[PDB]
Amino acid sequence: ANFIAEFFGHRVYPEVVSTEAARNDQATGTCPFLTAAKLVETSCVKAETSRGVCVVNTARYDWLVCPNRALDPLFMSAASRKLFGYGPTEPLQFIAAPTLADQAVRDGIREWLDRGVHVVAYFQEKLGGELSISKTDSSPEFSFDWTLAEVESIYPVPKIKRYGVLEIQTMDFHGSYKHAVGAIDIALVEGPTPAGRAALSKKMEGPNLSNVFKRTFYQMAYKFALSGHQRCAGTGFAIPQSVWKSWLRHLANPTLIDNGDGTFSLGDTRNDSENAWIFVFELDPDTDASPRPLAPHLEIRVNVDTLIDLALRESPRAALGPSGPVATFTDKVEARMLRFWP
Amino acid sequence: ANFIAEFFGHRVYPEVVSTEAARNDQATGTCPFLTAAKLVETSCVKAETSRGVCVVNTAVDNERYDWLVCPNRALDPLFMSAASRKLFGYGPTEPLQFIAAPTLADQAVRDGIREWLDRGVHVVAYFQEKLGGELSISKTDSSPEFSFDWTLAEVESIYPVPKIKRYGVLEIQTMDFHGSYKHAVGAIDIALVEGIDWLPTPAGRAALSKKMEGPNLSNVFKRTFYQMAYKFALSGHQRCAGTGFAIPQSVWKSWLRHLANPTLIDNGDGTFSLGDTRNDSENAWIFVFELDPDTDASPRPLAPHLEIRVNVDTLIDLALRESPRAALGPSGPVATFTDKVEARMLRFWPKT
Ligand SMILES: [Fe+3]
Ligand SMILES: [Fe+3]
Repeated sequence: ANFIAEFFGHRVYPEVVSTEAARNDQATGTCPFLTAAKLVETSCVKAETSRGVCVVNTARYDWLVCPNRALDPLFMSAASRKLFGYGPTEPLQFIAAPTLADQAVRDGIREWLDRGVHVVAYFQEKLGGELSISKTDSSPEFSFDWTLAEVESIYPVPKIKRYGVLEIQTMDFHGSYKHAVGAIDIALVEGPTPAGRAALSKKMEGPNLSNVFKRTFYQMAYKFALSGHQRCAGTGFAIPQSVWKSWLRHLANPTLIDNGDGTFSLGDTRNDSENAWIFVFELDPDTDASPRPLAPHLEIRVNVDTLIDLALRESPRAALGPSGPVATFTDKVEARMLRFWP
Repeated sequence: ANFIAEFFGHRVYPEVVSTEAARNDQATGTCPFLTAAKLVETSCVKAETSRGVCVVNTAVDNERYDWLVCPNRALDPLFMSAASRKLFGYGPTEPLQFIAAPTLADQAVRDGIREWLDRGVHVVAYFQEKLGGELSISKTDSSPEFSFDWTLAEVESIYPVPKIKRYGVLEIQTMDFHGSYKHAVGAIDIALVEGIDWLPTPAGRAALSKKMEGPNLSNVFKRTFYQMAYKFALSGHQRCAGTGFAIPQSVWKSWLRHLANPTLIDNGDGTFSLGDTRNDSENAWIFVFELDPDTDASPRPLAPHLEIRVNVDTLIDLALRESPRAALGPSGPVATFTDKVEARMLRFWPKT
């Protein structure tokens, strides 16, 4: 029970990856997803209390902890193709706000725009910083974890054709990582084993599953509403299979409709004027090469009226069953009063 | 420009309440609402860092607002009574007695219950975190766990066994702060014991109430909406009599923005309703109270000046359809956003 799954982007718990990349990344202390995004060596921006523990596995499900771990080229492209109306093959390139500074990258995109390549610049907390929609007297401010921007020009001045937003869902873990991260620290410095791996696992409590959908729903329901409209191309939510299972509860376990393509959809999409997406990805796919690529397991097109109806109409309908938790709640009360009886 | 508004249930910023109860409660170090709820004297359960600071005042552009921070402050007999009448469908005059869960250990209290019940007095028992502990509805195949800040239980019997007819749910919204209040608490702490004489208002009070950060306005409605929508859907059904949310005027003003500034219907009585609730199946309520009404009562009574019967379908529509429509305005924040992206890119543009 309870173990660190990845250490600096490389597996450790079920399979212990020790490749030419995994050797150096661990020692130098580098989260590769940021380094690949930029063009320069950068560390996992977490505190030394919970350093390279970018992914964690408990009783057997993996969980996403470092939001920077979501920066997977294979996932980015996959998600962006559905947010902006792209086909499977259309040429696609991603930048990152800070890397607009060097001439080499700019020459590349100029050459790319000329031949019709979809150039997308992304903005993220530790990269180019993240961006927010303005407050209004009738609507609130919202921040995006990822802001994807269809670049169309960078020489007269920066100009963007359209924009998408992606939201990355991370998990909390009650206690601290300091014993687990502390134990594997001395092991890594100078000098797989059942005795050694047991120490790196035994230290931390389980997931903080209390808020997995409670904190997310509103901004999701809200940001999904803005998706198909007003130079906003689409809104997506990125979640691991672990979190999707939890989500199915709050959504009264529906049945996804499997479209012609490798696509599923909540409710009827046939004529949907929004562009809302939920991407369920696998943390450990069939392959085991380099850092594990975040493959899209499920690509779900959301119907906002079904998401609201399921979450807030159909779900509490199941809670109001004639044998359900609201009918039997009075019993919990009565039993608790008994505790006080002399 | 941020001050401690209430110290141990007594005002400390706008006007200095120096009544007899104000002098005792603070010096003894007691949160008086827990003391009243129990039948034992009890201190504010908050840590030595953010001690008896139960309410906080901030500037917020202009006008200046009061925020609730100690959830134990909402334990106001007058409020709880006013609120519960609406949840259960009690008339304004019917006798009503409230009894905290831990006080069921006493027999003299239990003998009181038996007496009231035989007279036809409505006996409600409540379950709050520090008091009787919180209560939760259990998660199923198709629904999640929820715990209620206040579980209001309509007692039906007590002698043979505990029996309840139906239950109410009251939820209290508290405001979070950025930094610790320890610098402010510490300064007022030294002043309280090491120096007699209330009088400290200009140099003394302002400094003691300084070193304080503003409110975390980020989670004001977003963190509460689902919780609310879901619990509201349950309100008029299956032995759940009703469910209410208690929020200060300050938070309410903010809640209107998230709801696209809707106009409230005016019922015959002193209630308001959000949307048409004439044939409403649920029993959903929002209770807005003033923290500082024009009164000089030692601890300020939380008098709900607004009691709003909610239409669940209306609540959702406004929060999840109308508000995003505002955001998608002709020149709104969604249209304008593309400019923020472009302006940002310039901050990474090559120079020299
Ligand atoms: Fe990382
Ligand atoms: Fe208090």
